[PDB]
Amino acid sequence: GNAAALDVFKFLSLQYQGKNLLNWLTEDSAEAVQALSDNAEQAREWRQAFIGITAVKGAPASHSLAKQLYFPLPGSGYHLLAPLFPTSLVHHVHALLREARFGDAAKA
RNA sequence: CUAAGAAAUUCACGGCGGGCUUGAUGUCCGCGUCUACCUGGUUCACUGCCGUGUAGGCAG
Repeated sequence: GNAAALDVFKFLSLQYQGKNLLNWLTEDSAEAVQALSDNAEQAREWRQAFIGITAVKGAPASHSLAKQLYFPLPGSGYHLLAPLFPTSLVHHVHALLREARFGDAAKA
């Protein structure tokens, strides 16, 4: 999203910490609204916003700058495959690599 | 029907200042190298003559 949206994403990630409010932003009414200090209708509208932000909310489409390669079928036509950059996977491999390269274990 | 398909890096520049590397030294004892072979495989594509001839042959 936009970087101003990433500010609200950091706020939501900070709200997830400490209590069980990361899974309890949606699944709670009294403990959520009493801490939020809003009306019950406003609390329901706020819970719907977090439920929508957790969901995808994207129409299925690709772009012209993406890859969309052809794979051949066994004795048949072809299929289009649009490969997506795995971001969580490289973040995990990057965490493992920066752990292996530097730590008190690695430096020791 | 290829993580497909596309692309201008680039302009300019002072690295130089100077210097003692020295003294000293035991390489050394000992040793069985042997046995057996066809340089020819056409291996010297030569030398001279008749013929104007490079054309063609001759003689050793």
